[PDB]
Parts: sequence; structure tokens; C-alpha cells
Amino acid sequence: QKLSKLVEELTTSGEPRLNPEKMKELKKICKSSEEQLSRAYRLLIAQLTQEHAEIRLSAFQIVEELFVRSHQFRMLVVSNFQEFLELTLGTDPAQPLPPPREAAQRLRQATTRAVEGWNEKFGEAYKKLALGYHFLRHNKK
Amino acid sequence: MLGFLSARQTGLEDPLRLRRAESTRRVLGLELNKDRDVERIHGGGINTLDIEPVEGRYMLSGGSDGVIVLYDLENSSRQSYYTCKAVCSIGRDHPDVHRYSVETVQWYPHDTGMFTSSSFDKTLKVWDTNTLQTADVFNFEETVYSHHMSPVSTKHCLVAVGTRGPKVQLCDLKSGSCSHILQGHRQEILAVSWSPRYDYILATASADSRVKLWDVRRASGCLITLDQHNGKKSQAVESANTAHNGKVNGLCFTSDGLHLLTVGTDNRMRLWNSSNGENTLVNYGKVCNNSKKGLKFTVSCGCSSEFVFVPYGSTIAVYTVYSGEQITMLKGHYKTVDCCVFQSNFQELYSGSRDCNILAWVPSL
Repeated sequence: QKLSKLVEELTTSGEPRLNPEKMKELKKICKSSEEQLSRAYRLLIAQLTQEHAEIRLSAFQIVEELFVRSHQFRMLVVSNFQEFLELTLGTDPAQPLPPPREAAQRLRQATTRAVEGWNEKFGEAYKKLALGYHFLRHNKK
Repeated sequence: MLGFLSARQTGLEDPLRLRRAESTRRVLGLELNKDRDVERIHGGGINTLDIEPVEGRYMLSGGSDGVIVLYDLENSSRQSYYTCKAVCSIGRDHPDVHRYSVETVQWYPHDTGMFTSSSFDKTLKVWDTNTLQTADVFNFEETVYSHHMSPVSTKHCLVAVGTRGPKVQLCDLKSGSCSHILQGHRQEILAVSWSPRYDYILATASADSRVKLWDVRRASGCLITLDQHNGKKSQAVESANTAHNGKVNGLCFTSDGLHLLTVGTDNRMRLWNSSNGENTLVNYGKVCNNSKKGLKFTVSCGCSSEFVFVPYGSTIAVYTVYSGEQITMLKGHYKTVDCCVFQSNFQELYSGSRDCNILAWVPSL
């Protein structure tokens, strides 16, 4: 719906840059209804699973901004988020063989910095962020 | 439930009912407790955990980095949130610390004052818990995959040791005699387990896909060789009578000791009658293991129904032992899961994993 419209308007790689007005509109829409974000993750898995690395970066940034801002993606990324733990363990680490890793190295660095930020941003009881960061630092950063 | 409290109170049901039924209900509700944590001390993956059989207060933990950590599992703080603090630790600086991965660690049954730990440095070290000094060291010519002390032997104090050698070594802690060997396997013994029922019955599993039960008193070889089919494919035993179609890297007697659960790298678990090694044909579906070393898994105790908690890649798969129905898969680890251990007092599960974490699973509500 409108979630998909905003996802298309933002993830488009023809203008691959962070736009604040669209992101604040998405934040306000997600705050208006929690069900906006539960399908948004499904949209983001579309963008993470897409061929273009810029779309993956855009969907990662959208997920991060919804988790840190909307207060509805927080209840997806810091509660009922084993999907998020597995996507963190599969994104930076090697994709499970035979399927190899398809993201770009700049996207790997961006994910590393996002994990380092989220270690302190929301870690009141979610320590698997830090555990995954340590595993990366000792196995496939 | 209030029916259960009223039934207990009025004697309609034996209190055993409420205990066991509630214990089961608690097991089904196992969930990653973020209201409980275990202090991170291993630099490497946790290969083994052991909650002490008496009082279930302390846990040992053996790491791939060679350190043994000794945790206290009681919430001594008044908060509802606590971290199981590490009491002692055989650290990188201990003169007796293992040189390589600690592969097994075990409380001496009958007493918390002594525990034993075996490693890939080819040693089984006996420790005095209090002074935390080795009391004994058994050297093996080959790397130790697992050892096990009898949970039941008031009489003998043998440690069965499985190494990459094809032979099972019995180490008598009473006057130190590491000569006795059980012969009959052909490849590394990846798992050994004493019967919890019979004082001198030992089950040993090997990479040659065969599991043998021994009467170590006996001077005449294995009692039983577990056979997948029970005789449908029958051959003069030279290569047949394989428990699995891969390596058998895990053993666990059920609580009462009447059945044996084996997991092998054919991605199967089987349930065997420990008396005649007959296959009960419990299905269990597909159990992913590809562990190249021993796979430490446990059963529940004191519930209405018995459960088995098996590492399933990065998760703990919970199965009903006697029907095979998969209860659930507990998803909270990041890398493959190496060991899970069951706290029989409160239906709590601790699982170590290669990601240097020990996760507590406690029943919800």
C-alpha cells in the first residue's frame, strides 16, 4: 500500500541518498499504525533479497530508521526479532552454502557500523547484537 | 490449572500429578530468558556444560579456548534479573589449564568437591573443586572426544574415555589404573555414556556407525551392537549392525535408563531399547547434525512426558522421546549449538554454542 509506495520512492537507486522528509513521513505513518511496519519488514526482505546492492542498502537504512524512530519496528527488531538476528548473521557473514554472499563491501561496512551503533542504541536486554558483533570480529567480520 | 491446585488440595489426584504435569507444562513453555544471562568468559566456543547432580546449583563449562568456567546458577541477588556469575575459572594463566579445546567436563557424581575435564591435549584431568588444583592427570596417546563417569556407581569410580583411538579407555580414579581398554570399535569413539540404571553398563558410539553396550566387568566384549533394522538386513557381523548411516556422535540414556538415544551424522536420531538394543522405530524426523566431534544432548527428568533436547544446527530441537513429536525448536543462538544441559529442579535448559554464549531457556510465566 502506502508502505510499498514509500519503499519504492526511497529505495530507488536513481537517487541513492537519504531524504529526510520522506523518512519523517515514513516514521509518522509507522507511528500512526503498527501494522504498517509488520508488512514493511516483508518489503525490506524484498529489498535485501533484491539484485541491486543499492536497494539492499536502502532497505537496511529503512529498517534501521524504523527500528530507532517509529517505535513499531522496535517491537520487531528488539522483540520477536530472531528473523533480525538471522539476517544479521547472514548479511555480514557468509550466505549459507551453496548460496554465497551477494552484498557489496560498502554494504558490509555499513552493516558493521549499524551493528556498532545498535549495540548501545537499543541493548537494554538484547545482547545478541553485541554477541554477533564479537563473533564477526572473531569470525567473518 | 486451578483445577490442578484444587485436585491436589482435595486428594482427587496424587500430588505427583501436579508436579509432573506442571513440570511438563513448564518444559513446553521454554523460552530464551532475557531476564537471565550467563557471564561471558569463554573466548572460544563452549563445547560442554555440566550442572552438578546434587543440588543443581553450579555449572561447569568447557571452552574451545581450553578454559573451564564454573558458574553459580542461583539468583543470590534480590532482583528478578541476574547474571549467573562465574565463581571460579581455569583460565589462560592457570598452571594446569588445558592446552587445547576442553571437550568434556563433568562433576563427580555423589559429591561436588571434585570434577573431571578432558581435552584435545590428550589429557583427562581430575580437579579438586575447592583448591582448583589438579589431583590427577591421565595422559592418552590420542585426543579425547568425550569421557563420562557413572552417575550411579557407589562401587566403582571408572571414567570411560573415548579418544580418536579405536579403543575405549577405563580410568579408575580409585588407585589410578588407566590400562583397561574395551576393544571392538574400529574408528574414533565419539561418545561414551554409562547407564544411569546399571552400575557397569557403558554405551560407546564411534565414527564407524556402530554403538556398543559393554559390561565393563565382563571379560568378553560388547553385550549388544545396535542395529538399525533389528535383523531385516542380517549379515555375519563384520561390517553390519550399524546404528546409523554416518558417524554416531551422540549418546544419551533416557532418565530411567531403559532406552538409549543415539544421534549420528546421517541426520537421524534413534531410540533403542537399552536391554536388547532393539530399535523402537521412533521416527523423530530429520535431526540436522554435522558435528565432527561429540554432540552433547540431554533428556528431561521428572515430567509427565520425557523430552530430549538436541542441538539442531543453531537451535535446540525439543522432541518427545517416546512418540517423536517435535515440541518446538528453541531459536536463540547465532552459530551451531554444541551442548545443552537440563536443570531438573526448575525445567531450565542451558545451551552453549560456538558463538561463545551460554543461553538460559526458562519456562515462560
